[PDB]
This record gives sequence, structure tokens and C-alpha cells, in this order.
Amino acid sequence: LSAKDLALLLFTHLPGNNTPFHILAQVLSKIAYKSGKSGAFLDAFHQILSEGENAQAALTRLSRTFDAFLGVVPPVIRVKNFQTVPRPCQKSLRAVPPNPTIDKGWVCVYSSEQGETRALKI
Repeated sequence: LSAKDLALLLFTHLPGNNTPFHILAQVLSKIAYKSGKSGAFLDAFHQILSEGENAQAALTRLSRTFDAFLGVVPPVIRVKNFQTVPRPCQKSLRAVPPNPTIDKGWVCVYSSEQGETRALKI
């Protein structure tokens, strides 16, 4: 199971499009894949869904409990400017904190052409 297909599977459970949870799904999928745990992550996700939690909460829950994600720093994503960041993510942009980690709600860091930065908070 590729990071791409894992992310797509997660997408099938998420409301809307291009939301911070879609970004989170992509970020987590890549980390899970590289850790040799794409399967275990998907199974853990499915378990949480089966307990009545929907995907947004399941993903934030996994981001703070699943071992592959603990203490991992968010990826930097390059953009021309912050206008490039999808509309449904704009209101979740923040100044970058001292030590952002995924398990504390910091999904990614957007970096503009000039090295101005914003973190995506969930």
C-alpha cells in the first residue's frame, strides 16, 4: 500500500476538499509508509472509525498516539506565496512556533519564495 493510495483511502472518509485534514492525511500517510507501517496505520484508523469516531478526530487521535508519528517535525512545503495554500486551509495558518511537531497539531510548514513561513494548525 503506497502513501498515495493510503492518503486516497483516508480521503474517502473526510468531509470537504483540500482541508487541513486532507493535508494531515497526506503527511501521515507518507510517514507511515516510510516507517513500514502503512498497513498498521490503516488498520488502526479503521479500528477507530468502528468505534464511532469519524475521520477528522480519528486522524488527530492517531497523530498523537501512533508510534510512527511521535515527535516527528512537520514537513516544509514550498509555495510561491500563501495565496497558493488551499482556501479551506487559510484560516488554519499560524506563525511558526519554536518547536512544532505533528503530534502537537502542527501539520506542515508552508514556506514562501522568500522564506516567509506559516504553520498549518489542526
